Amino acid sequence: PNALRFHMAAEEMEWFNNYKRSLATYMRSLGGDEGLDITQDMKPPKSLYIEVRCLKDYGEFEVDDGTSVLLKKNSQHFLPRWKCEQLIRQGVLEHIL
Amino acid sequence: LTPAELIERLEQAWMNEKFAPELLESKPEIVECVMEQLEHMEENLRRAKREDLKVSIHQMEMERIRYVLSSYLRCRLMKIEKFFPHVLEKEKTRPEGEPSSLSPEELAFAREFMANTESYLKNVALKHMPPNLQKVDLFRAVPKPDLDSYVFLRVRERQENILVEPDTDEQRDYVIDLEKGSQHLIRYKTIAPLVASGAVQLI
Amino acid sequence: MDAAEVEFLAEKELVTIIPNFSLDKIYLIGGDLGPFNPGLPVEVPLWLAINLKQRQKCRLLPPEWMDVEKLEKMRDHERKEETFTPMPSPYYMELTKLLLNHASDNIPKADEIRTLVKDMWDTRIAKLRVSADSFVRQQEAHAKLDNLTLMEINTSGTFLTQALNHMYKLRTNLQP
Amino acid sequence: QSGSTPLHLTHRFMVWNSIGIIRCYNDEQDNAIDVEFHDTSIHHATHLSNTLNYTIADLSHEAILLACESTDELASKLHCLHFSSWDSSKEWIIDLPQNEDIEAICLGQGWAAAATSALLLRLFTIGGVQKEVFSLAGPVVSMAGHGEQLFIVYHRGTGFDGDQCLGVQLLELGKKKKQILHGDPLPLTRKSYLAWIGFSAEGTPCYVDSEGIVRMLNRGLGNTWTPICNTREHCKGKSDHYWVVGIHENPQQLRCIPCKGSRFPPTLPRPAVAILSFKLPYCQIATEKGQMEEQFWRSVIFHNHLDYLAKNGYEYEESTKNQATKEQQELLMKMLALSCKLEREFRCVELADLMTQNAVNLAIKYASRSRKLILAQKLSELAVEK
Amino acid sequence: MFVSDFRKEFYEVVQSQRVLLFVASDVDALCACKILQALFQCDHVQYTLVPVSGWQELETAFLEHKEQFHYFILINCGANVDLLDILQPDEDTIFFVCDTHRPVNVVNVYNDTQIKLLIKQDDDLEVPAYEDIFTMRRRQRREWEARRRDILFDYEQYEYHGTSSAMVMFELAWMLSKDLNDMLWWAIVGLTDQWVQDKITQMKYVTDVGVLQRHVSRHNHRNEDEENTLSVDCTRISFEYDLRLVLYQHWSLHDSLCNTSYTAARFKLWSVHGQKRLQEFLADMGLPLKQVKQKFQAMDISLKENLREMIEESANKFGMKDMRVQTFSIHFGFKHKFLASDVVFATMSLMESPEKDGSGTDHFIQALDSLSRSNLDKLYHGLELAKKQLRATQQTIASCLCTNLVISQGPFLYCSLMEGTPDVMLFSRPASLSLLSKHLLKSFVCSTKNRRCKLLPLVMAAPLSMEHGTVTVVGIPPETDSSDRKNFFGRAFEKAAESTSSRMLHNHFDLSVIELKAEDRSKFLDALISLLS
Repeated sequence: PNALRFHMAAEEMEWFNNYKRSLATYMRSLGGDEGLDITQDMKPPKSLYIEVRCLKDYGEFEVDDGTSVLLKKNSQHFLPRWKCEQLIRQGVLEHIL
Repeated sequence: LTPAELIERLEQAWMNEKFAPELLESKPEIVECVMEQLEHMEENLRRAKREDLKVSIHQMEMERIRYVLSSYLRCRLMKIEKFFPHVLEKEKTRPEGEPSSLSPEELAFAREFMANTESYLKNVALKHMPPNLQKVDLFRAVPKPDLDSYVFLRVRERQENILVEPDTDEQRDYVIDLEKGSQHLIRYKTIAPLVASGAVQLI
Repeated sequence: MDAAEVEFLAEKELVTIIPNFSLDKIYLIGGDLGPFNPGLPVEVPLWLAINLKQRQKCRLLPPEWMDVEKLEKMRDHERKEETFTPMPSPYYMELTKLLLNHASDNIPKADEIRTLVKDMWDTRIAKLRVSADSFVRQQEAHAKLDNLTLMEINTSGTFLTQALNHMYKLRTNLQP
Repeated sequence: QSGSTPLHLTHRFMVWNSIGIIRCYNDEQDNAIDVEFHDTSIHHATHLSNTLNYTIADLSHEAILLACESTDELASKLHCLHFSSWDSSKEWIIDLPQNEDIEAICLGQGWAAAATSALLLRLFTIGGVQKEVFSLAGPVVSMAGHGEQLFIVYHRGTGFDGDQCLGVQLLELGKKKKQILHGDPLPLTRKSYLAWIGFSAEGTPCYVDSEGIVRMLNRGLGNTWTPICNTREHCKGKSDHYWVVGIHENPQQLRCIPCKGSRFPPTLPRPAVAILSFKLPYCQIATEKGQMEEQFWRSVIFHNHLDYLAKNGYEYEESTKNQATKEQQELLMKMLALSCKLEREFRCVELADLMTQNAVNLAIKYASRSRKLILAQKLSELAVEK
Repeated sequence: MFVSDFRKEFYEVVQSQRVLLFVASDVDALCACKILQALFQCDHVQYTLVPVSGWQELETAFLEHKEQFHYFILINCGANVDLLDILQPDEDTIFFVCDTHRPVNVVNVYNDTQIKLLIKQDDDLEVPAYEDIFTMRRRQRREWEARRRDILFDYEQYEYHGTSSAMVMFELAWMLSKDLNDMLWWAIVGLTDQWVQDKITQMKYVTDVGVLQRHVSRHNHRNEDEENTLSVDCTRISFEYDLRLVLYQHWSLHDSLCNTSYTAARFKLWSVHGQKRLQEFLADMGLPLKQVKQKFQAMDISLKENLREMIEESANKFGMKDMRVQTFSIHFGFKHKFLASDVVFATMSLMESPEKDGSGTDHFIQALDSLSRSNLDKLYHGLELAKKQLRATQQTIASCLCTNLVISQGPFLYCSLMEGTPDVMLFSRPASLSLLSKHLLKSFVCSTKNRRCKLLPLVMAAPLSMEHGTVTVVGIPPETDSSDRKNFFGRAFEKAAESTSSRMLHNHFDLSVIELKAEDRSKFLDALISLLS
């Protein structure tokens, strides 16, 4: 977020971008085609689907191909766990129950 | 060989990597085989209809496997980033026939990290220093893995005449034997060949 | 290692269920399961058994060690012995929580069983406290642990090894 | 009623079969009947207030059948709840004449039967058309129905010194109507009484006595009664009993509930079904010879249903018959090879008599390759004879 | 169209597809919603839940999601309007309607392709036939047109309510063979709300309690012997013939008698002479005043065990013939016990909370969450809100009577609140305002001796927004015990407003509550008085 980039020096931004490029290269090479994003599955899995509540007015969110849902505040959805996981970490959604 | 045993070997490597205070030796065979298993099973579920019960059971199995693989790889990457000059120099020194601690992709990542970090420090502060102080040695500045750490373990094969050294006065040295299926608390430095050989498990 | 990960390991233990439907034999990476027939028992791992129970698709049967008569004798023997006694399952605590939360409707005398298992946890933890203190007072160098489970190790273990690292460093320092 | 537990119990099983379970609750909370299906997809669980005080019940794929005795005011009533109908009015009730009480009931494919204290048997369609009435030879004991088959057991006379005197009547209610067993005597273990009666899922009549001896109708042997299991071998204590729920010829399974200290289980905690294997009481069964004989004849008996289905025009996967025949040939071949190596070459020809022509050709090749040429010659004579 | 088979027609059609839920805000809708979520979660159905409080929000929400979903579900709204005309859907969007309001709009009855009503066939419906709506030829056509107007005016005459939506949802749960013990409680809470808000006649309520009482017995016996209670970890639902007082187990006996609407009216407790009458009642029972002022949980156990008989006997002697009611209660753990009504007042108070603690949806969210056993602390919080709500209501009624605000206009009684006076903010919303007005009318009719006053409807007005210059207006049917709960103020307000050319807006789902500009109120009242005549 731009609010947080305000504190970094120019050379620090250079370092951060180099690190992202290299790390993304490693993950893409792990195996199969286009590898494995190891920055996910941070907790051991209990179920396929979870119920999530939106904390902020946010734009359109794409679920599969042309299908999308609108993240208006206090709307509530039932979705597969692996699509929601990063938005929960950043603070957009809440895992209820 | 059979898939059940392959999964068991992955889950063994996971726990050894958690508690050992160094970067243990690499396992390229396991990673390649587990990855192709996931690719194959994905295509098999893709070809069938998605409404059925057994399909959901298969998907749950895949999530449990993928979590262990991801967790294991994240931990190895922490240890590479933390001790970069030491793992690089050790691999540069390695004699023929002994296994490497790094897979080729891990080594590539390590080399990139080393170059990037040195460049940042040189550009931000060291070029402005007096001419006699513009060089620094990261091999000296970065700490080393602490092999005297204490660990819990469980033994899978019997072992005999293991020497324990309290303090470091020879008058207190003594030996013990590790019976099948027992559990012990001891310094990592004494048992390090047993972990590499597969005689014991860290718990 | 967190309690969540220790539980993740405990979920591999096998349990018996009675299905209320029918399905063929299914092949998994970890093994072959089934066939499933209505009203007849089959063995499955605990992560699958809990999931089918939640979705109203089966009935759980208590493991043969979950019995008041058996657990009373085990508690008394544990209190009497000077060391750690061997246990009915390596993951007794985790299995107790999962089954009694979801499957109380199928397991008789559940609220008796909770108290009996709680007593064993209370005894064994006390023994571990005494052992840690004795390890440091006597400046010992090695110890043996034949009947501790992984949850019990993981609860208190990190503190002990962290303290022993520092102590070993203090006593050696006069001879670099 | 077969597969039920005694009346004096406030909580009891009215019927437990391979379809489901019917419970009777006569409690201060509620006097009601509860119906449950083993396969949840069949129909949803159903609860009925037992105001009429039904005492006898039955369950099929098609309907639930309930019955009560007369009181000083009520007729004995027959209540049918035909859930499988495509029409909407899915129940009916029939009231019996005065002083006539229902004594046993059973369900079959599209029809129902009830035996009464008039020593009469009444028949009904599943939708409650009255079908034809006839008279019984003596006081009925129990009944069972499967497809077009009606299986009845009754008191045949006065038994003595602990023996019950029981007779069996078996009818086929197809387009052509036939009587198979004409009130014939029913075999029993000495001083026993009848414990369970029914059919295999494959539609063979079967029954069990109080000594835990399972007997099945041997259609391959002139409709005689062959024992196929003795549960007392698995009565690890003498107070053990096996309360039978159902029989399957393919897979070979006896489905029963183990009961310790009682001949039957309590309603709660819910008992769990145990599976037992079938075992004909053959002699010298420690020998591989006796084992192969027992396996062979056990296989033969369980495949009788395919022949019965064929006689009735009903179909089955013929690969089952081919496989069973092949297993039987392999068992005969192993017994023949064993007999040959025992030099009981006469016994080899006796076994080959039971083989198919192709199996006799293979036996000729085996005997020739074993260089038992007299045996190969005798087997060739048999092959020429067939 | 009316759906004929819930399992085949509704459930198996939607089970394949993505669905969007529109939900009204009352306890009946909340319970029906909870049941439906729990069925969807077993079968891994994906859904989205959107709450709405009136027509503006519903129209806006539909326009936002029109392209994304083809299957919509509406809980407690839409049965009494032309959905196709108002919403303007595409050719193949499908709507499932589940709603207690009556009468059903004839367009929804005779659409055969796109509007599907989950309304139960056995409710009290009677409808005109299709052909009655849809040179000599001119004379014949004019006569038929006159007949159309004639029959439609008889049809549109009154509002009323059908079977609770929560009970309709519970039938689907049983036939799918998935009826957990929780769903039986949500069905019970949903039915009790219609009785507390007085939307159904007494006879229907007793009948429906008779229906749910059987399922309680089935669910107990499903796994139950007589050796012991299965566990104190478990929960149980029981039928109870209990006292009417609100909410007597969570505060003192004296507080309940002061704050219950019925006894407060009967003893006239806004007057100091009424307090003397109350003391005479307690003296007849022989309850020490120290016991009566203590919390019910801390009363002497010797008195607690026999209280209901004492109160009924004394009440019967005093002429209060109706102190007992048929109801249910739930018990779990060692010390959690609630009557079916305590849950209703707690949930209602959480939902209609007066404080502007952010957007109104936040209150809705808290109300919905509190219905699960894992969120029990919220239920205990909601009870504390309810206590304050009841007290505010009673002192408002006393102020209204003593200041003599209730005035006869002839064919109806008229009353209005004014700014700054006690607790007026709490009565700004239609839910709280309508319930207050009902209690006020009961108090007035029990108070007065004038026979011509005791059989009248009442019209009440309250400040909505003084910066918009707006007032909310509500009308109540006449108060009698055996009334059918049918009321005529919908068409009366519409005709009077149109004849007046009033600046007004119709927004809430009930047709008896509207919004008016303040300056128009005089001529609008004149039109109503002259129209009712």
